[PDB]
Amino acid sequence: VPFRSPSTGRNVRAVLFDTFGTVVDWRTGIATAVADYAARHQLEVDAVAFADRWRARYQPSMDAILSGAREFVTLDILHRENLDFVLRESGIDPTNHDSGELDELARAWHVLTPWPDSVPGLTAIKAEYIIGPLSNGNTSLLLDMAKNAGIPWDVIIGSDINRKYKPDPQAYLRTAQVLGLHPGEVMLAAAHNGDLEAAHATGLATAFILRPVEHGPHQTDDLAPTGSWDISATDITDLAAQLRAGS
Amino acid sequence: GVPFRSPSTGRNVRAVLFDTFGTVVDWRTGIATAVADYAARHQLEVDAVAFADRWRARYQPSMDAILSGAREFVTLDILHRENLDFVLRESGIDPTNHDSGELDELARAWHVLTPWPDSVPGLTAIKAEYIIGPLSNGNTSLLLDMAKNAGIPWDVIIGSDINRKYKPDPQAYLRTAQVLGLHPGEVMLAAAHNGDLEAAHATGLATAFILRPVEHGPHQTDDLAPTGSWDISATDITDLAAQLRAG
Ligand SMILES: [Cl-]
Repeated sequence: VPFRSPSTGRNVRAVLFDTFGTVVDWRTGIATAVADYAARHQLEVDAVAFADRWRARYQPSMDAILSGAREFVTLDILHRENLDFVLRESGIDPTNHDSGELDELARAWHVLTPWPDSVPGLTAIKAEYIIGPLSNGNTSLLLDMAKNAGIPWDVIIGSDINRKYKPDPQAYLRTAQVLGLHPGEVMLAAAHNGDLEAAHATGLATAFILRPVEHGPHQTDDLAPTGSWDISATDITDLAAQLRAGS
Repeated sequence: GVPFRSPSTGRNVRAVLFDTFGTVVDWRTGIATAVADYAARHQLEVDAVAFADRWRARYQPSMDAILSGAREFVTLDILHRENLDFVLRESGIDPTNHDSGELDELARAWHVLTPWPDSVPGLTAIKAEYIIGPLSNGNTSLLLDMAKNAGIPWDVIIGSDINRKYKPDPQAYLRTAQVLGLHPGEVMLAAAHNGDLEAAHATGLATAFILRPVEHGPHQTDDLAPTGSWDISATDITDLAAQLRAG
């Protein structure tokens, strides 16, 4: 018997996931690949900090397109442009380096490791619900990641299918509609209250997944829920159990 | 394991994508049964198989209206509910004296079909080394509904309504490969219909024939063997899986 949302009054039929941070540990993976690049190419970097500088270009690089100032391109292109960007700020010229080797680095985001609860939790949720990402990633990045890591999604509606980024209302609404589901039949699971806010504002069920070290041991934000989401959870294993109790 | 290189495209295959109705699931028995059940619950009389085969007759014609430019694209769901009305009329029934919502339920019977027995295990084995999903005229929500009721283990579902194209419109194939980040030559079309495989060969995709001699029952005339020089000709999806591993 599915979980009926208190906030939205409908029976959940899809639990879709924010992917970076919520499902996979982006930072460990980005720092890793950066450290490997750094050693191989004789650079002198704080790999961890470099990953943090590369992530901090994510929203601004998306902000340009959200506002209409730039025409939609895929997260893979943004990620690549932001890497150049972060190199130069670190005082390294890109074309001093091989372009295809830097694309490879840029696709490190395709190759990310789940949190230890992710695959087991998602495996259990898949038995009772449609699962899939609800993510700024484009379809091919998300799919590469799902295949590499064995993330068992049923469906992949990438941002490049809606031609929209979160938190643009149409990110949520269009996903719900291509899946054949009223917004309120669709729960968004996310480690980020902001994303949950915007999900709620569209009329989606919400679930908060605490992720205290997404950003390292000195993380500041999203350390608890700042909203009355349907579910608050310590991981996706907890999400599955709470989905099963009902409302 | 070492990937299957298409002789026709020369490229290593990375995605094996499937025509679904017929190639993977036995639509005919599925629709026959559902009709017979609606028939009996609303006290009418009909050759439920025949009605099924007429409902199927209205598939390509309902699409050709969109393929020619003569009509604005819509979801196969909408098309199927319209053709239901059509076939009812042909069978002497007037749709206005039935509950709209009950007919909307009958039209979504294409979402509840049974895989051929060889399908789920064959796909499971291919999933372990390749991307798998449909390449089909079904819309996403329909095909997802189907995957969920029957455990068809797709990695990704690019429905016809994502490409806003219907097969064999060469764009249908090309937008699928694109959205997956793959060169057309890296995608294989597995189909039990030679005219779909020909449309996809001519667009540059790799090819697999799967023999389904009873898709239209014992009195099936069509597609009772491979008419092209396809990469793979198979007896079933499990055979396809084995040939893929063979190389
Ligand atoms: Cl995301």
